[PDB]
Amino acid sequence: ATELTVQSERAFLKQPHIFLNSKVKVKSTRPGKGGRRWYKDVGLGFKTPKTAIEGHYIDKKCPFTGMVSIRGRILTGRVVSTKMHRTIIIRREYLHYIPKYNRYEKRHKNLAAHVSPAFRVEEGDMVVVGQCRPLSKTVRFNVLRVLPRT
Amino acid sequence: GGKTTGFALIYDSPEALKKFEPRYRLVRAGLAAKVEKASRQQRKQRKNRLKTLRGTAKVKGAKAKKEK
Amino acid sequence: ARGPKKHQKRLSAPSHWLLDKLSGAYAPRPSTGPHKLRDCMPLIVFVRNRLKYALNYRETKAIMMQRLVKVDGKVRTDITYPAGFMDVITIEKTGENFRLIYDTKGRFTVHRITDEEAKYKLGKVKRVQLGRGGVPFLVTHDARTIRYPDPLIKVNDTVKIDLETGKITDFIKFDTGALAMITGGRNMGRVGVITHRERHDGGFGIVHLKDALDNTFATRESNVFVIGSEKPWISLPKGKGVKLTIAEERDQRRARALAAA
Amino acid sequence: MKLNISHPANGSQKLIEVEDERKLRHFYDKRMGAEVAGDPLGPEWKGYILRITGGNDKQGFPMKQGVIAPNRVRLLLSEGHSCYRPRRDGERKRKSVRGCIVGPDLSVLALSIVKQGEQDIPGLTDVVHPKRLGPKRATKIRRFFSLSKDDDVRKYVIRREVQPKGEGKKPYTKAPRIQR
Amino acid sequence: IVGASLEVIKERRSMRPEARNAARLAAIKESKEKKAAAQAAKKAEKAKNAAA
RNA sequence: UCAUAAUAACUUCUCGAAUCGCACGGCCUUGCGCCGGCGAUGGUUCAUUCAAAUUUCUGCCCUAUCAACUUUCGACGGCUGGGUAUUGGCCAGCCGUGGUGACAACGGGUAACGGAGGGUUAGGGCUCGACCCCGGAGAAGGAGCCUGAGAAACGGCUACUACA
RNA sequence: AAACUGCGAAUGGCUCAUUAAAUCAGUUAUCGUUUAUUUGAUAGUACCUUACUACAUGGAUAACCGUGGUAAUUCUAGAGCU
Ligand SMILES: [Mg+2]
Ligand SMILES: [Mg+2]
Ligand SMILES: [Mg+2]
Ligand SMILES: [Mg+2]
Ligand SMILES: [Mg+2]
Ligand SMILES: [Mg+2]
Ligand SMILES: [Mg+2]
Ligand SMILES: [Mg+2]
Ligand SMILES: [Mg+2]
Ligand SMILES: [Mg+2]
Ligand SMILES: [Mg+2]
Repeated sequence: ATELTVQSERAFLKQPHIFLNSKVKVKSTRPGKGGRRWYKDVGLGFKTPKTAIEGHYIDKKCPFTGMVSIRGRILTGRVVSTKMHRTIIIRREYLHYIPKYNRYEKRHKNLAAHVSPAFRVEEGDMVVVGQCRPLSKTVRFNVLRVLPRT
Repeated sequence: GGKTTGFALIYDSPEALKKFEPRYRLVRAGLAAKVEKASRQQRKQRKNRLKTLRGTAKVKGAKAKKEK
Repeated sequence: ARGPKKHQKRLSAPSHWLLDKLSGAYAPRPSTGPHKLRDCMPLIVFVRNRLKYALNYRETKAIMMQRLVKVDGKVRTDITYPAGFMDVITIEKTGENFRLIYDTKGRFTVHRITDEEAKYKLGKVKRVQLGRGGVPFLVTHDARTIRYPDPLIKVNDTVKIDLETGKITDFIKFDTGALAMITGGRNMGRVGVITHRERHDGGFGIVHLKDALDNTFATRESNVFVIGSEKPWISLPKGKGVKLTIAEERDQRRARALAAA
Repeated sequence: MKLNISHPANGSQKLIEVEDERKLRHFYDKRMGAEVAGDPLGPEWKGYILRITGGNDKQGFPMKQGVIAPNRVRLLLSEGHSCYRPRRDGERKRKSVRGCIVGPDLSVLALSIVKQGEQDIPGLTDVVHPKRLGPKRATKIRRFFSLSKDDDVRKYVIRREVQPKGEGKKPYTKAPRIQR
Repeated sequence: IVGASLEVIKERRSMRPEARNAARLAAIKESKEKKAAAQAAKKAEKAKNAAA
C-alpha cells in the first residue's frame, strides 16, 4: 500500500509490549526479542510478504505485525470494490440445484474483508481470505495472498 | 389351558425376608398388619393449612383469648 | 434456557442403552462425572437391565448402600454414576470382575475377566505439558492426572495404570503396526493394525486400518483406541471384533444350532 | 391511651390505663428514645425518670425510628430492617409505617424505667422474674464464676432437676452443653 | 439464676481461694487412682493375654 | 505475547482449617504425659463432566396496483477510550463517505412457531404439520430490580393501564 | 416438637400471541468467555505481634416466659435470656 507517513493521528501508535528505548544495545536476529520490529508467520503454507519485514506501518488488524491469528475456513471470491479505507468487498458466486426441474441456477453473495497495508490490491484481482475473530460489525475475514492477474 | 406360570422368591432367613420384602406384599401374605392412615387429600390439606401458624403449632389455642 | 437441564426424556436416550419404548416415560439420566454423557454406561442400567440382579428401581438404590461393589478400586455412592470404556467393576463377595467394553455390534456386554490380571487398566493421553512449578503431568481418558511422566511419552499415546498406586508402569506409542480398536462412530467393535497415517494440515486427519480378514477401513484419530502392538494385553471378547457380514452370521447361527441339536 | 412500663433491672413489666389528657400533655413533641420525667404522672411517680422506647397507633401500624412525620408514609422495607420479615432471600415489599414523632394519634406507648426512685409501685417493682437459663459457653462460664485458666470448669455448671409426668420414679438432672 | 438463689451465688462467688486449690488437688488425686484402676484393668487383660 | 520461570514494587484485598460425630489402641521420665486409624460439613490452582452466550457456510409461502432503500438522534469503515464474563459502531469523542438492489433489495398479506414428519402414488409431484421427539418465545398489556454459579423469573418483588 | 443454619425452589408441566434471514436445520468455531455440582491431583504463615491465648478469640440473635394494639392478612411493637 501507499502511506505517506506513519504518525498522522492524535495518539501515538506502537506495538504493545515491544520495548523500543533501551539503554544497552544488543543485536539479535529475533524479531521482537531484541527490541526491533516484530513479525511472525501465520502458517498453512502462507509466506510472510517482504514489504512487511522492512515496513514501518502500525496495524492492529493485519495478520502480520499484529495481534490477530488466522484460523477457520478459507474462501475465494471476486473483488468488486477497493476504493474505501482498509476494507474490501468480495463477491462469491455458486450454483444452486432445484430437484424438481433437474437443472441449476446461479447465485451470489457479498463479503467484507480487511486488507493489510503490506499488499496492494486493485480491481480485478484474485484473492484468498481466511476466517478470523470479529473485527467490526460485519467484518470477519482477512486477506492472505493475491494471485497474479491474467 | 391348564398350566400357570409365575415368579418365586426363596429367602435365607426370616429376618432378611422382613428386612427386604415390600410392604404391600407383606400385607398380602398377612405376616404383618396394615398401617391405618387418613386420605391423601386430608393429609395434604392439613399440611398446607398448618403453614399459617408460627411456633408450637401442636397447640394453638393461645390466640383464642385475645378477644376477651 | 435459564440454566442447564437436569432431566432427560425417554425415547431420546442413546440407542446402545437398549431401553424399551414402553413401560415408563423417563430414563435414568446419568449424573455428571468422568465420562461423556453421550457414550456412558450407567451403573443402574448395567446392574438391573443386563445382570438382572435387581427387579426394579426401588431396591436398586438399596443394593449400593452396602458398599459391596466398587469401580476402579474406589467405592462410588451415586446410583447414576457414569461408567465408561475400559472401566473395571469389582465385587469381592461373589468373586468376579467386569470390564465395560464394546461388542462387535456396538453395545456394552458382560465379559468375565480373571481376578489377578483384572487389576490394571490403560488409557490414552489427551495433552502433555508442565503445570504449576514446572512439574510435567498428563491426563488420560478417565480423568486420571499423573505428574512427573516419562519424557518420551507424547500426546495421543496410551499408558498402563496400576490402579492401586497410580504409577506409570508401561506405555504404548502411537505408530504404524500397532493394534487398535475404534471407540466412536459407526465402526463399533472392529479390531485392526495401523497400516499408515497421512495428515491434512488444518485438523481432522484420517487413519487407515486393516482387519484380520484382509478387510480395509478408515476412522478418525479421535476414535482409535490402541490396546497393543502384538498379542493385545487385554482379553478380547468372543469373536475378536471382526464383523462378519450377515451372510456368515446367518450361516454360523444355523451351523452351531444344528451341531448342538 | 395505654402505657406499657418495663423494669429491665427487676425484669418486670406492667400495663396501665390512662384516660386524663392533661397528665399526658408533656409527652408530646418528644422523640422515641428520649428522656422524660415522670413527676406529673402522679404522686407515686415522684423521683422517676423514664425513657421512651416505642409505641403503637390506634390502627395498629408500628413506629419507625429515623423518619420525622406525624402521619404515616410508605417505605420499601428490605431485609434486616425493624418492622419487616421477608418471606424469601433478598425480597423487599412496600409497607406503610408511622413516623418517630409522638402525637395524639397513637393508641399505646411503651417505655421503661431508667433510674429507681424513692417510692415503690404497688404492682411493678415488688416482684422479680427468674431467668430461664444460664450461660452456655466455656468462656462465659469462666468469666461469670470468676475461675482461672485451669480449674476444671466441667464440674462447675448450673444443674436443673427435671422429673417425668407420673411414672413415680426419681427425677434426674440436666446440663447446659458447654460448646467450647 | 433460677436454679440457685441469691445467697447461693453469693457464697459460690465468695468461695475462699485456697479451697479452690484443695478441690483441684482432690479431683486430680481421685482421677489418679481411678486411672490407675483402669491401668489395673489393662493389667487384667495383659494377664488374659498371658493366659492365652 | 502459549504452558511455565526470573527481577523491581504495590493492595480499604483473598486463601493457607479456632467445625462435627461413631469405633479404644500403643510407648514411659507415670503426668490429666506423649504418639496413633477409617468418615460428614470446606478450601487456592489445573484437568474433566452437565452446559450456557456469541459465531462461519448454504437452505424458507403469495404479492410489482411494493423499484430503489439506509444515514433526525450510527447509516459503511478508520482511530482513541468507556462498558460487558469476553470480541464487536454496544456506547462516548475525532476523521473519511460509505453499505444493499431487477441474480428481486425495501414494503405489504399470511386464517405463519421452525424441524423430525402425516395424507395421497408407475415415476416426477400436490397438500398438511397447534399437538407425544428436538429447538425458540410467553404467563392480561409495558418497563425496572433483589438474592443466587445460574432469572431481566411472574405457583419472586416495585410502578402504570384495563378488569376485579 | 419448635426454631437457627445449609441446599433446592431458574428442574418439571401448559400454550403458539408476536415473529418472513427472524426462529430453525445440517455443517464449523471459541488462540474471543462464564460455569453450581461430581471426579482426580495440589499450598512449611520466613516476618509481623519479645508478646496479644494456641491445651484454642469476642459481642448479638431464634426457639422461649410474660404483657398489647387493628373488624380485617403467612401484618407486628416494646420487655427479659441463650
Ligand atoms: Mg485445532
Ligand atoms: Mg452499487
Ligand atoms: Mg401466529
Ligand atoms: Mg410442531
Ligand atoms: Mg417444546
Ligand atoms: Mg421468564
Ligand atoms: Mg417477568
Ligand atoms: Mg398460577
Ligand atoms: Mg414457574
Ligand atoms: Mg394460530
Ligand atoms: Mg473438587
